[PDB]
Amino acid sequence: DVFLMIRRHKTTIFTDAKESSTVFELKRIVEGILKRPPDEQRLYKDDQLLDDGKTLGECGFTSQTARPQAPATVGLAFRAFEALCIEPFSSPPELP
Amino acid sequence: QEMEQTRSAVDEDRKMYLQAAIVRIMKARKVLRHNALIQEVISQSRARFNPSISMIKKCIEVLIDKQYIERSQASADEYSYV
Amino acid sequence: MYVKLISSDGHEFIVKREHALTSGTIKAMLSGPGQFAENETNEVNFREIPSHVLSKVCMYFTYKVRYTNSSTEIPEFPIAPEIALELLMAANFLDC
Amino acid sequence: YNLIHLDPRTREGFTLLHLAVNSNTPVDDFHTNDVCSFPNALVTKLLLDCGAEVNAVDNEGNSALHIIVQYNRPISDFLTLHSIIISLVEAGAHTDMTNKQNKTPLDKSTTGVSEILLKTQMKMSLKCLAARAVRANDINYQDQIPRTLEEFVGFH
Amino acid sequence: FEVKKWNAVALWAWDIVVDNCAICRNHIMDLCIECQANCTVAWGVCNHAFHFHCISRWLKTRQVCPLDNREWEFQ
Ligand SMILES: [Zn+2]
Ligand SMILES: [Zn+2]
Ligand SMILES: [Zn+2]
Repeated sequence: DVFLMIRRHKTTIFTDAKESSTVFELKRIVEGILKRPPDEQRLYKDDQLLDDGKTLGECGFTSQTARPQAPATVGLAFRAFEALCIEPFSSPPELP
Repeated sequence: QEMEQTRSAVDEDRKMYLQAAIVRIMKARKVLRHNALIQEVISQSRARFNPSISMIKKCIEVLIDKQYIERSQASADEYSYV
Repeated sequence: MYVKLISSDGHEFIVKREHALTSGTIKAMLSGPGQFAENETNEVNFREIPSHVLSKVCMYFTYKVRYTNSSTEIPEFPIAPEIALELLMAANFLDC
Repeated sequence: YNLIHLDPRTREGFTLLHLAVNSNTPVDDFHTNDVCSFPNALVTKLLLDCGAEVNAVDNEGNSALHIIVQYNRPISDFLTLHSIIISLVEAGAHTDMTNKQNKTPLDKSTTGVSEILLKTQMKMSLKCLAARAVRANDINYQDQIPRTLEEFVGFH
Repeated sequence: FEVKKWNAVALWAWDIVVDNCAICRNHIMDLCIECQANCTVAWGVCNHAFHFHCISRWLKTRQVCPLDNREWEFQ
């Protein structure tokens, strides 16, 4: 039960998956929920490419690290690949 | 085998009932004769099983080790508590 | 099955409908006219709550769905000091 | 119902629900001891069905849930302790709100059994966690929140 | 393989970690043998919960648990 925050510019997706499983169905489900061709999705974990057949538990994040709390800063890009310009969340107001 | 252990499961159940009955009597008058207590516990545990004389005698010795009951120093027949 | 939560500052958050029906206000927003039954987008416009608080309520949606009744050693949910009192108002609006 | 809608309070703020929940409620030394035992799950259920304020507080701030958790015989009458907590939570009590000393009933449970029952009966809400974080960090919330939410910060 | 339909039996019990008072051999819901004709439950540091009267008499005898060898203490 690994959790992920797949980010692409403004768009953000919260996704549940398993500890030992490949990113193939990850790309297929983001294809299903994004309504776009599947081949252009490329996942970046802190701005580095990862294998399309390697399990995501070994990729650098595990269920002990990717909790139901802040899961991961997983970026997503689509081939026109596009430049990684992931928009950050709005800064909190200056508290007194 | 199952029939034998259920006949032995009530054996442990009636020992706990005999100990509970003896203590219940021993907290109402705090002393009784040895022969007078045997007929009293049989009368209370009569709607249920009839306890044998040998079993109640063993339950007294177990309760002595548990320090719920103890023989009086003046008379061994009389039963005190501690 | 997947709903989209557009924040005030442009950011789009996508979480499962089962995850996002745990808040009463979103359940009321999805129902009624303009349910937009495309079965994959179900967009909602939160013109008031900023991006960070919407991200935090989405993390909370995932957190509550995972820990609805299990894991008695419940992990603490990390409310930052600067996001509280603005996540509280967001949770009141969402009736979480 | 008629007595409940006068809100009768003792010296130490105890409403009519609190005394039926409390264990220190005096039962008269006459024949009333045989029938009247507090806490009583039937009296609490009857009062909650008749409209008792389940979130009412005493002078110390302890609600009806804050007093049932402090009960010191959790196993002898666990049938009583179980049903009253179910009735209190089902009536709409806050399983998280704090008294004047800022003490959640989980912290004021002083008993493993009551803590387990309450943690089983808690329903988690982001409003409660956010308000607990606001209260723990001592964030100035006056005139920055809805007026109905100022009370919610007040007890959470 | 799979199953089309299933029938089950379940033995529900209260969620207390302790089961019985191993002095009077009575369940902790009811009362001890010293106490039935006329109580509070005393826990232990070794997850040992028994009757108050039974524990009081036992510690009057010896400061040892009735099942293991460890010094008795209250909570
Ligand atoms: Zn006992
Ligand atoms: Zn007792
Ligand atoms: Zn022990």
